[PDB]
Amino acid sequence: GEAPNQALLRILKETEFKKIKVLGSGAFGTVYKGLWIPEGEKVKIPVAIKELRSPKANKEILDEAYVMASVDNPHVCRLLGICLTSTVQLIMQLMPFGSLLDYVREHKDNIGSQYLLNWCVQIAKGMNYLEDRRLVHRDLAARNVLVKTPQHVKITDFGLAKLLGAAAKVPIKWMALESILHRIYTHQSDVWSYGVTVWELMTFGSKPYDGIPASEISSILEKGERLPQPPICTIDVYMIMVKCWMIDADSRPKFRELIIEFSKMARDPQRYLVIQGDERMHLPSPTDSNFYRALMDEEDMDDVVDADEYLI
Ligand SMILES: CCS(=O)(=O)n1cc(-c2nc(Nc3cc(Cl)c(N4CCC(N5CCN(C)CC5)CC4)cc3OC)ncc2Cl)c2ccccc21
Repeated sequence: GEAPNQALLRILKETEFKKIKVLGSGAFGTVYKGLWIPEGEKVKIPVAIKELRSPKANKEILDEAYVMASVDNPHVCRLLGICLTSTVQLIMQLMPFGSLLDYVREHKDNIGSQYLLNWCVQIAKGMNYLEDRRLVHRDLAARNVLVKTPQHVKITDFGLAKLLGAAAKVPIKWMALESILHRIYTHQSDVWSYGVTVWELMTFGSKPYDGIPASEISSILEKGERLPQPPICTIDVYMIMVKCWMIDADSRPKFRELIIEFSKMARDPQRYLVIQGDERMHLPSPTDSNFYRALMDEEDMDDVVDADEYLI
C-alpha cells in the first residue's frame, strides 16, 4: 500500500569509465576503484564499481540496485547507475578512506572524542532516514560504514536490505536476539546492531565477542551477558549502548532519539569520552586536487567532481 516508487534507474555506458584497481575481492565478487567520464560532460567522477564473477548473480545485483536507486541521503551510500555487462556492474560513489572499521584501527591513536561522537550522530541519521523509507538494513556494522572524509561517513552494503512489515552467511555477533532465534527483523533490530557498531567504534575496532563461537552467542545473550564497557566510555555512552541491547525491542532507543542524545554529547565531547591526549589530535582530510591525483593514479584531475556534486 506504499506510494509509487518513481526513482530513476540510470543505465551507464561501460565505455565511459576506467577501472583502476581492486579494492576488495572475494567469492561475493570484486569491487574496483575507478573514474567515470560521461561523454561530453567535462567531469571525472571517482567511483567504486561492484561486479560479480550466472543469472542468479544478476538477480541479487539488481535487487541491490533497486534499493540504492531509491535512497537519497547524505549518510547513505550513493548509487550512480548500473552497466549492462554480461554481469551487471553497480557504479557507486568512491569513498576514498575505506571502511570506518579499518579507518579507526589504522588511525586509533589520532582519533578523538569529537570524531567518534559525530560518527555516531551521522550513522544514526542514516538509519533514521532508512526507517523513514521503511527499509531495514540488516547488516549494520562498522565494516559497512564508509568514510568519504574523516568528517563524513555513509552507510553502505545493502546486499541484505529489505522492506519492513514488522517482518523479516548471517553475521551473528551484530544481530538482535530475536533475529538470532526467530529470523525477525525490524528497525529495532537495526538499533541492536547500531549498538554493536558504536561499541566497535568506542573500542577503536575490536572484534565483538572475540574468540567466542557464533554457535555460542545466542546463549550468552540469553543469560544476560553483553559486550563490556569500553575504557574511554563514560557511563552515559555505555548506558546508551546497553539500551540498544535490551530484550524487549520496543524498549530499545529509536534512531531519532540516538541522533538527539549523541548530538548533545558532541557538544561537550570530553565529558562523555575519556581519551588520552584528546586536545592534541588532528586527522588529515586533503580535499584538494593533489589528493585525487594520488588516489586515482592520474596526472590530470582538474575536472574531478565528487558524485555528491554531480546531479542531473
Ligand atoms: C562494504 C561491503 S561492499 O561490498 O558493499 N563494498 C563497498 C565498497 C566501496 N568502497 C569504497 N572505497 C574503499 C573501500 C575500502 Cl574497504 C578500501 N580499502 C583500503 C584499505 C585496505 N586495507 C586492507 C587492510 N589492510 C590492513 C590495510 C589496507 C582495504 C581496502 C579503499 C576504498 O577506496 C579507496 N568506495 C565505495 C564503495 Cl561502494 C567496497 C570496497 C571493497 C570491498 C567491498 C566494498
